Amino acid sequence: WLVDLTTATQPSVAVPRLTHADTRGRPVDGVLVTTAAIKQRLLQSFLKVEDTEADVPVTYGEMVLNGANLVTALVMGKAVRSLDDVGRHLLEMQEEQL
Amino acid sequence: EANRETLDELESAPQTTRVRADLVAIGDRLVFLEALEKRIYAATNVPYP
Amino acid sequence: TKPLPTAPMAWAESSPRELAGHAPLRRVLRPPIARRDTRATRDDTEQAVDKILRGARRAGAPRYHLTRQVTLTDLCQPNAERAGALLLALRHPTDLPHLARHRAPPGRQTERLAEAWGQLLEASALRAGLVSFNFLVAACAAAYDARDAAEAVRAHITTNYGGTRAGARLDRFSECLRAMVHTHVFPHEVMRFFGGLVSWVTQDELASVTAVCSGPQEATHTGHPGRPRSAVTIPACAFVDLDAELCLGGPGAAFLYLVFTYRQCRDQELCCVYVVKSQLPPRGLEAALERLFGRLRITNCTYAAFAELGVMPDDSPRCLHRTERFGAVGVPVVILEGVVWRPGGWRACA
Amino acid sequence: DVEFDALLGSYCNTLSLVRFLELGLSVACVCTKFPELAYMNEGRVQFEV
Repeated sequence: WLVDLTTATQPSVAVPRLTHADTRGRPVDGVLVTTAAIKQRLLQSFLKVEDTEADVPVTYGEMVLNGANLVTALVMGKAVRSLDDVGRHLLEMQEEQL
Repeated sequence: EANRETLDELESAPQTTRVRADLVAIGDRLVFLEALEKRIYAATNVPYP
Repeated sequence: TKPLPTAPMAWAESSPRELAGHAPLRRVLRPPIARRDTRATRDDTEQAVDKILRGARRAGAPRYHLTRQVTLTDLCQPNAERAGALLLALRHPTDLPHLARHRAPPGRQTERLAEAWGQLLEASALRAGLVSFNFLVAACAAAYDARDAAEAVRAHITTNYGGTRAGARLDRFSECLRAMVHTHVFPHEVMRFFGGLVSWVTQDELASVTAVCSGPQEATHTGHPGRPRSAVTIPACAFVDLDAELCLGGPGAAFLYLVFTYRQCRDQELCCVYVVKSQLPPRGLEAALERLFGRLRITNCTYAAFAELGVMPDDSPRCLHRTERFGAVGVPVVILEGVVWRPGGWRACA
Repeated sequence: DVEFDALLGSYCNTLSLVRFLELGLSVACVCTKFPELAYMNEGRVQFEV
C-alpha cells in the first residue's frame, strides 16, 4: 500500500536549484506526513530508516526582474537635451535593472 | 545596447529644415494656413475632399 | 531611550513617514518652487531640572475630559469603593416636591416623595450629591433575580461605608425609590451619569471626586506612579449580556448601557438597574427590551428607560467574573476591561 | 501595469528523450535501417529448411 502512495503522483515540472539529500548525497524524492500514532507503527514492522541526518538548503530564492519601466521626470525648460534626457533617463533606468 | 543605438541615431540625425509655408497669426496663436488642392489633388481626378 | 527593537521601539514613541514626509518638504530643498529648467541633592534636583528639559526637549496618547466635583459623603463613599466604579450625578432635590405634584397620575399620593426624601436627610445625618453604583444595587436589591449576590452587595455596604446606620440609609433610599415610581417621577429623570472613578480627595463629611466624563479608562495617570491603572468593576446582579441571551457570538465592539425596569403597582413597585452589554444599535435596542422584560409590561408609559454608558473598542471584548474584596467581604464582581466612556441621554416612557 | 521575473531555485524538465535502444525490448528486433525503403517494391526473405 505504501508503494502505491509513492507511485500515484506524477513528478512535477520544477527543478530546484538545490536538492535535499542524504549524508551520502543521494537526493530525496518527497515527504510523507502522518500523525505520530501511525509513524510509530510503520517504523517498527513496515519500514527501515536508512538515514538519519539529511542536507537541506538554507537561503530562500529571489526573482529576476524584467519589468515595464516607466518615467515621470520633472523638467525645467524645453529643449532637445532636456528632452533627450528622457531618452537618457530611460537608459539610465534600464541600465540600473541589470 | 541596441536601444542605445536608436537613441544615438535620433541624437545624431538631421533635425530640421527650412520650408516655405504661410504662417498667419490669429489671436495670439500662429497657424499653418494651407490649401492642398495645388500640391496634391491637382491633376488627379480624386475630388478635393 | 533608543533600544534595538527599533521599528517597534520608534513606533511606540508616539514615525518613518514623518521623517520622509518632512524629507520632501523640509530636508530637501531650496525647492518648493524655484527658477526654471549638595552631595545627595543637586545633581538630584539638577537632573530634575533637566527632566523638565527632558519634559521640554520632547512633549499614541488618547485624550480625556476629567471632571471634579465637591461631593458630600452621605450616599456614596469614594474611600470605601475603589477607583474604577460607576458614579451618578443627581438633579437638585428641591425640584422633587413640585414635579411630583404635576407628573403623578390622579389618585396617587403626591405628598409621598417629599416626605420620603425628607426622612433620608435626617437618616444620613445621624447639596446635590452623588450616587455611587454599588450603593444603588443594595437599594433595588429587593426586586432582582439573583438575590444572594444582591445580599453580597448588601454585605459590604453596611460595613465599609462611612456613616451611622448605613442599612438605614439603604432602606430609606429604597423607600425613596418606591416613592419615585409611585409619584411617576421616574429615576431616569433624576439619575444622571457622572464618569468613572479615578481618584478622590478626603475631607470631613465631603469628598472631592475626580472622574473622566468622556474618554478611555486605563491610561489616566491615577496619581500612583506604580499603578496608573484601575479596571471597571460591576456587581454580578446588574451585569446583563445580550450576546449570550440572543446567540450573537460574533466579534465586534461591545457597547455598554444602563437600563431601568419599572413595575407600576399599588404600593409594590420594583426597580432594577442593569448594565447591558450589546453589539446592537441604540435604535435597534427597544425591540430587544420587548422580548425579555414583558413581565413588568403587564403589571404596570413604558416599563423601560435607558441611555448609553460607554463603548468597549475591542474586536473580541474581554470580561471577567471574579470575587474581589471590599475590605473583608467577597463579592461576585463582573470586572470589565478597556472601556471608553461616552455618555448620552435617557429615553422616554410617557 | 505588468510584471516579470525568473526563478533561480527551480528549472524545468521539458523533454524526456526516450531512445528505443535504451529499452529492454530491443532484443526482439533486428534494427537494420534503409535510407531507401520508399523506392522499393516487394522485397523478399528466404528460408531453407
